[PDB]
Amino acid sequence: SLQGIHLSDLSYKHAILKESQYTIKRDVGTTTAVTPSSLQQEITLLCGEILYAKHADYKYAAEIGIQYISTALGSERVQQILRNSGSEVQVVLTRTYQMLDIHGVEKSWVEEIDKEARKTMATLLKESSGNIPQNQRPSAPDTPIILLCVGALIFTKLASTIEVGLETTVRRANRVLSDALKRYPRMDIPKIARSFYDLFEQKVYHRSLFIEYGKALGSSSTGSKAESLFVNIFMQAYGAGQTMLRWGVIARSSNNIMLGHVSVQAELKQVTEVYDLVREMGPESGLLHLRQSPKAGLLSLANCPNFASVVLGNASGLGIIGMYRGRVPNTELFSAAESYAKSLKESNKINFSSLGLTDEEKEAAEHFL
Amino acid sequence: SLQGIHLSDLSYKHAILKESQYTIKRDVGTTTAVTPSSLQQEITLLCGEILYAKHADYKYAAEIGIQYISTALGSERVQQILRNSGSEVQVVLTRTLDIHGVEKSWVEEIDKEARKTMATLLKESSGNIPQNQRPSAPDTPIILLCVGALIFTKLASTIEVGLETTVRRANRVLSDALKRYPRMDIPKIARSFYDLFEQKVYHRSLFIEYGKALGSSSTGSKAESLFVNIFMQAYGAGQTMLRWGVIARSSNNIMLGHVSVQAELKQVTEVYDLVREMGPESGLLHLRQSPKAGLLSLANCPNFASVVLGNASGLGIIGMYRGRVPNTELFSAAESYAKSLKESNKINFSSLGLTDEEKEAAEH
RNA sequence: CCCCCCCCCCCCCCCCCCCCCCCCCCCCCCCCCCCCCCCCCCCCCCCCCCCCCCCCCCCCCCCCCCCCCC
Repeated sequence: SLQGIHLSDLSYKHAILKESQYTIKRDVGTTTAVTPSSLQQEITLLCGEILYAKHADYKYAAEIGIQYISTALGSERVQQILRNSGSEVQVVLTRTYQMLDIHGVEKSWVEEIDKEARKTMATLLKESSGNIPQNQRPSAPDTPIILLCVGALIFTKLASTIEVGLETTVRRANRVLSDALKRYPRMDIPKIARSFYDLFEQKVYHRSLFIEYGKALGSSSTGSKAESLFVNIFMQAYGAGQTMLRWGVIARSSNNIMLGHVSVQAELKQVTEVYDLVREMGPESGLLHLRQSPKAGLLSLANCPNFASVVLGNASGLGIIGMYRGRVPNTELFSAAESYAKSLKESNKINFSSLGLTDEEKEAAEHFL
Repeated sequence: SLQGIHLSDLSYKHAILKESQYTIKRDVGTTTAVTPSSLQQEITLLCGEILYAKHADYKYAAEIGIQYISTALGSERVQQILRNSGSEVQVVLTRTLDIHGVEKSWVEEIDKEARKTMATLLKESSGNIPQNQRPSAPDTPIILLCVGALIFTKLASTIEVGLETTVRRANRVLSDALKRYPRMDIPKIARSFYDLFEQKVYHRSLFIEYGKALGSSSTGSKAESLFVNIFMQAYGAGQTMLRWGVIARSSNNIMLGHVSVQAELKQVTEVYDLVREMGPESGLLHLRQSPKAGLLSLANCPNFASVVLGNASGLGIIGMYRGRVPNTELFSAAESYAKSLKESNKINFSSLGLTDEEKEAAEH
């Protein structure tokens, strides 16, 4: 009889963030550098110069990477993207003086990077006995992609500390950019990665510009070996800040008996509401946290603390949890879910139900001692 | 009920790589040689010259092959293909042969050396060299490209691995071509092609378009029909894991029923469903060096991968596959079952659908 | 013929609200084997054979309807 006692709050919460017919015009006076498509070779060389020699300062390293994206996406198509990201920022087309005059980037810095690289080229060409192959020169076309791959690794760990990201970036860069490091052993991964964190934090609109480069690159027929790596780093970044929802499906897949607890059963409708909002938002739902979108956070499992406890317990038991700081509301439920998952982890079973074999093939399978 | 706990992440992952309304313009200043259709006979002769004599350097051998493709596809239709591959590279029409990027010195060397070999041999042959042995034979560019096709198949592995495979197979496959042009240096020609496919990435999809185009024609050459057949064995590029996955199902490996493997079912399904979502281009994704590729990775399902590999090992297919084995335990088990399966002979009188007078005689 | 009674409606009470709480935070490139396809045999046809053929107009009876009351 007691039906009708129900509020679909989370859907309404989202519905209100669509009703805004009015659009925000933030970053009113702001100006950022854009490079026309025509200067792609010049910016490619500059990218290579950053990797090629051990430089004094890697401040603008990230802005140079964005400048390659600019050439790749569009002379002026970039302004469109930035305007549409919500930022009313204006663009400034970088010129030549032969060198590059990038807006916001100190002329002194550009000259330093070039000077230092030429010095290193001269030292090495004397040793090599005038023999430096194409693949080791700052002129190699994949050098901007290599630069951006360090940015891609810091992009993945934008969800945590400026610090945490640098660890992960360095560790993975060693395995991932293995061969790039062989040709440019002078690339200072930590300083380059720091420039990218600083950039993504200050110029928030460059987060969605990076996403658009990724989206665009992901579409092309033929990609570079370096390009195909970039997108693959970018993909591992999809479940950004939603680690809890993905571990939630893992808890269901593990068939953790704690998901059947009466206190957890009570939170079912809230949990369902969150997963149904993901479907309501579609593909953009995943990269919401990555874009630093204010909309994000509606995908919080704060409303269901007992469920979160079980999900984390299950993750701990299976040995996935690692260094996740996520608070555990119900310590009791966590420990229980953990125990079951640990017992599950070790136990070996065979579903002859799933296989769908003849009971003459299922007969022979039993014979396996 | 506990059912709304589902994320179709892999589909969304792909869906995001379609939403890009903006297009990448890479290779901004780049220039590559194209040969107009009109010069097909001249480039045919040059191809034959590479095979006919033992040359000092086989650097541009691959670029010459691409130049024949250029004549075959279109005087200027080639620019369209390259532009549409994602590369904004510009083309340069080769004049009278003065091929763009190819040293005039090299062209002259190849010609000079071939004429020298023709003169030496014509003295021995007593002025008698049949058409089929001359660099002028029309199938010489196809022969050249077939060496390229073999290195195209092994673009998934080392520059090295590919050369082994290329040489081995070329001996059996290009058996008769080698009889007429015994001077063709398969390893140097194959090296030129690896270098080319690695440097000029847009030529990978140009090669694919030649293959696609050749595959369509009503009448092909004996050499042409070979080229496509090499190109076909290249379809399951980098997806060896998914194809061995169907083999594990066909073998009815009981390890696919393991609880830990059963847990990964939804991820595995998601990958095979993405193949269907992408359709025919799905296969050659890895071959094109497409950034899109890699979404077809079975990294998300390590226990399944372990079983698939175990099954392959047991059946004796695995060969020289370096693919990492996450669950050594599951692998060994799947391997044991597959080895027992391999030897065992059984008959499904259920499948055959015989009369129980034919099924009577079969027991005998 | 039908129809034939009775008949306004309303009329109390009553503000709403008042707690708590940012979210997030782990890990992770992918790839990697083998492999040209084909290959046998094979003209088809071959006979017989016009169908049709009988008989047979149908029709043929009887019958206005309506008719009360209100």
